[PDB]
Amino acid sequence: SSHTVGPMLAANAFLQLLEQKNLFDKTQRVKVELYGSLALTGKGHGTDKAILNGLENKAPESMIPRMHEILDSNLLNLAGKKEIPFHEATDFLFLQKELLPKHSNGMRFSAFDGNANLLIEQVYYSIGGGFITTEEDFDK
Ligand SMILES: [Mg+2]
Repeated sequence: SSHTVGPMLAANAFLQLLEQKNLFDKTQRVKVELYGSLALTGKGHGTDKAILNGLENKAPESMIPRMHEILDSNLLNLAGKKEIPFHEATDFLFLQKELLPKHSNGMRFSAFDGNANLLIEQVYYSIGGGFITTEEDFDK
């Protein structure tokens, strides 16, 4: 909308951040948290498929079967590239009762190594329809 386009672009951006930071090779787990209006959409209403496909390097410019295969296999093909365990129950959260502060359409991406250590987290907002911004760039 973007409850699909912006979320997908944020996933693409997160992937590029992992490369820019040389944290991709260390990443063994990712977690996505949805807030406000994105969270209120709920499971299987676009935003989840948009993000999971975007974390596999699909760009807005098939999505629902592929979501199904990621959930069935518990493997996310990160960036192309590298298969990691993925468990929806712990790794993809719809936080319908919370808001990030700049805006309703908030999302947080996190990458962990194999020892449970947080490597990086990044907040993006989908700001409509279809642009994204980091938390840090929001006010500019
Ligand atoms: Mg499964």
